[PDB]
Amino acid sequence: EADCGLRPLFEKKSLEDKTERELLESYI
Amino acid sequence: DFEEIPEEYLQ
Amino acid sequence: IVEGSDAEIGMSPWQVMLFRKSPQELLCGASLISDRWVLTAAHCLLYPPWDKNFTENDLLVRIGKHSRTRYERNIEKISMLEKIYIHPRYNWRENLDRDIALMKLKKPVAFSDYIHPVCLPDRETAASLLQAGYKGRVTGWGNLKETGQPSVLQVVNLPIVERPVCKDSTRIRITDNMFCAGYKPDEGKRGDACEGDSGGPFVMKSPFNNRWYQMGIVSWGEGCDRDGKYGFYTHVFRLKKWIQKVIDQFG
Ligand SMILES: N[C@H](Cc1ccccc1)C(=O)N1CCC[C@H]1C(=O)NCc1cnccc1Cl
Ligand SMILES: *[C@@H]1O[C@H](CO)[C@@H](O)[C@H](O)[C@H]1NC(C)=O
Ligand code: NA
Ligand code: NA
Repeated sequence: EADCGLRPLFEKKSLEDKTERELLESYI
Repeated sequence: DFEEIPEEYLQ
Repeated sequence: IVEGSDAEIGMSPWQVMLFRKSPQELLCGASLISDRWVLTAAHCLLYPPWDKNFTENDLLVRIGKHSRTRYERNIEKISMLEKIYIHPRYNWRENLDRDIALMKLKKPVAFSDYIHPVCLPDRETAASLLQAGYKGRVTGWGNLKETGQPSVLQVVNLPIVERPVCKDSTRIRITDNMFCAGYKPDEGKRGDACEGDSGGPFVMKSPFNNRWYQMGIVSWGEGCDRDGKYGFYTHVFRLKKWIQKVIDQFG
């Protein structure tokens, strides 16, 4: 719901997964 | 190839 | 998934496995979009050319999984289906146009560290992110190569491809309800969905609000990870009006 797309073990704890930066870098 | 799941879910 | 890597724990907590009751086997991927609704590809449930026409009672969904084959006690949750809804204009006869289906669970699933819904895109998030070169992420327990199977959930990041390149890569008629993704031969890097990945999510992390959105559903390809070929994905936003209608009417 209002909490969709925020992962308990990542976004919710401000931890990044090993490859999400690859996605961000492509969003030019 | 798959581990059997609890029977409760197949009832 | 071909040329991917092992997912991290809790990396894709919306991942769902469609599981056949008898014989017990993996049928498809899918995604959790709320506590009672699961999104998948229509061809996971209905594909007459292969004599496939599943009913609610043939299937289970398994949520919160990492291992492909293990029963993940105290972690995964297994849910029965109340009702299947297939897009009324799903084109199984020709090109898998509108390859989308919803499944309503008999009971709400409890969210946990390993179970959590993905967002569906609005028009603006779709417009902003569905651009050639922008990368999304595909996950699944499907085959590791075209012609074997993974111990745990696999992940691969792939760039969206220009529509003319998608069209020119295949003889199949493409439509606005599809997009394609994957690296070109010259780009060096590789990766693709494969058999068994059907129905799983193509997701993107919005750089505007830092939330994951499901932009696509693994739909079709010709072979797996072939040079000059691309994976095709159901365009979730283009079909969102139908998704919303079903949920509003039957939720
Ligand atoms: N290979 C067919 C191509 C096709 C496309 C449209 C209509 C008819 C046939 C395919 O991907 N199919 C035939 C019906 C389901 C789908 C499939 O296997 N999808 C999973 C898949 C398999 N292999 C590589 C990639 C993918 Cl997504
Ligand atoms: C698939 O199954 C349903 C219900 O059993 C049936 O009514 C339908 O005619 C079958 N074939 C389709 C939808 O192509
Ligand atoms: Na073509
Ligand atoms: Na390719």
